[PDB]
Amino acid sequence: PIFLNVLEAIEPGVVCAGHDNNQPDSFAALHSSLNELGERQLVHVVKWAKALPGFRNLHVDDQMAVIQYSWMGLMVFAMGWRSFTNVNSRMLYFAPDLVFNEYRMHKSRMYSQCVRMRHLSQEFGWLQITPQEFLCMKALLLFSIIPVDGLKNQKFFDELRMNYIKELDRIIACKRPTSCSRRFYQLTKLLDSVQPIARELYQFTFDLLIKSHMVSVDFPEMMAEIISVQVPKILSGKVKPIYFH
Ligand SMILES: C[C@]12CCC(=O)C[C@@H]1CC[C@@H]1[C@@H]2CC[C@]2(C)[C@@H](O)CC[C@@H]12
Repeated sequence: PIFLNVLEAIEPGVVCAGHDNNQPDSFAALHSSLNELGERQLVHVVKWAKALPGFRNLHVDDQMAVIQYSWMGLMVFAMGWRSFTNVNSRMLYFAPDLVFNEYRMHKSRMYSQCVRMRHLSQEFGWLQITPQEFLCMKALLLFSIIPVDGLKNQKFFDELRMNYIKELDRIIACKRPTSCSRRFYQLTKLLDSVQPIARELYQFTFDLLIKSHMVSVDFPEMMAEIISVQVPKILSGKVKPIYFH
């Protein structure tokens, strides 16, 4: 099972946010820690992506592009899995030192987005997603958002994305024909549901970056760069998700 061997081998370990839990749960402290966690997780997402089967087949400029458009969906999907496995999904397990309860959901002023993230987390339980399904679904999320004008070499991207869809298909077929088809429908519907959630968070973090000097929220360098250079291409419609349905 070469493909799943690789996905297990490269899956990132635990990342802490560095949050001071003795602080009061203020809007500023909570988002400053979420932003630091994003910066820390971005390092791991880059190293993970570059180690995926076939990823180096992409043009080098397309490699950075797909990471810089897919990161929010990748990290929210992984956080949903962490939450499902660690607290059976009624708190958001952003990190071992940054677990959101309903109070922090409210204080962060992103309660409705947290509710949608919690619903995504719960789907791992409702659908009884296996670790292998999770790993292959998360890899596919890296290949699920691109510029409407295409990448520098779109042909190799389309081929790579095709191959990851095939791997998802194999994972479903190894498990068990009408059940295979039902499962693939369920998993592709689940994958589609990540992008609307990521879009809402992209809108929220963009607005927060613009007003960050007035609400006392710190943005690390890579986050500030990606959210001002790449995220607005998503929000203005220059970069769009690839949906199954
Ligand atoms: C990706 C992160 C951080 C990593 C994670 O586990 C998911 C979580 C989802 C919300 C993001 C957060 C990074 C910082 C953001 C973008 C804040 O600015 C607003 C929403 C936060």
